[PDB]
Amino acid sequence: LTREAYHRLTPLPHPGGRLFIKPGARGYRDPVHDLLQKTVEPFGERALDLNPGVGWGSLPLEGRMAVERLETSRAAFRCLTASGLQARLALPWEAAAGAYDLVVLALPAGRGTAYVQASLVAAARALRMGGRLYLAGDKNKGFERYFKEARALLGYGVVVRREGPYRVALLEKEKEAPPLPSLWRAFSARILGAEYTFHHLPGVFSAGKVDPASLLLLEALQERLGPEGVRGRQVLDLGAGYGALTLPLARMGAEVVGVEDDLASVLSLQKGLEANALKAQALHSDVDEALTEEARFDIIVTNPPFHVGGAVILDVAQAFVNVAAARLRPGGVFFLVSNPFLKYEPLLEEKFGAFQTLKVAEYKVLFAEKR
Ligand SMILES: C[S@@+](CC[C@H](N)C(=O)[O-])C[C@H]1O[C@@H](n2cnc3c(N)ncnc32)[C@H](O)[C@@H]1O
Repeated sequence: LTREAYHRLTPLPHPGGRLFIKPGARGYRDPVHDLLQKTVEPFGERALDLNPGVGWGSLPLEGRMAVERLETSRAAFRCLTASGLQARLALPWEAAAGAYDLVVLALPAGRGTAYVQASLVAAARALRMGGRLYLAGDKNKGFERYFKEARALLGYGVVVRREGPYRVALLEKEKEAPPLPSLWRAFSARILGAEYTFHHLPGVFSAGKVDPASLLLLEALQERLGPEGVRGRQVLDLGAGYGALTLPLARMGAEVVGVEDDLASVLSLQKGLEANALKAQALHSDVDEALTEEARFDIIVTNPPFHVGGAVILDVAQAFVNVAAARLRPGGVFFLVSNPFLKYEPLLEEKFGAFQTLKVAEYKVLFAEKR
């Protein structure tokens, strides 16, 4: 896709209306959300959707109930807003307690057990006594385990729709919700001779340890540019996460801007910067959406997202490369790290004209220079 195509919001028809989608936004052609859309019915007056994506799953409630939506993805919030659907940039556990009659939760299984648990408890806390939860998921991705936990938190629960491995259950709050679990985790790492303490919320990439690919990128970067090669330079970190690249580059004296689509990750980066007495801009952004049109950089770095066991480069990851080429000044440089067999080489050749391979073992570090 072109940059404009990546960032474009496209409305698709459904009976009575339209819904905006875009590349990089969850909840489109997603069987879990599709099953919710076929199943959810109004109950009471106030509903809360804790993982809406583009908003298809809970859409049947719109215009029949008051619906609030809490969403961590900037890309998804762009879509919801374009669709005229009320939505807030918010973590699931930021939901008001005891304020809702109905909650809708497509299980965020891809973000892991702790994130799902925090979402389940947030759902339980959000409901008034006697309120109900629509819980949807995939038996291949923890549905039975998470449904069992929801039943323990809430009370009576029953499957109300099934299609292949996909499930929607309906549950009733019959008991008091517990307190939120502890959400913050910290760990310390020595990177290129300096000590860092990273801080993060549930669901982030590489919780609890610095990703070996990210370390490899930093090693290749310091080898290529020197320990002083980053000082005073403007750096863009595409997909900054909790700051595995951002913090060291800041410490090395770069002027760093991190862009990150996931709110939980943005807050994680902010806490790490503070705890380590480092300054950088930690932006909640769908790729470079938060940047001015004119912003350019001397160095761009990325450990892009990837589909686990996938063989195909993700739309977001392809956009990272396109944006990198467009956002570099003449003579600026790009570092990208990936799994060894992802086909980034032709993409770099197309957007930059040439590329180099700085490292290749467990991961490959690719390099390109803006002409
Ligand atoms: C492989 S992780 C790397 C995180 C961090 N830079 C590191 O090296 O540990 C890729 C990051 O890209 C982020 N991401 C996914 N889609 C994005 C998008 N549309 N815009 C910006 N960041 C995105 C993810 O949430 C994740 O934090």
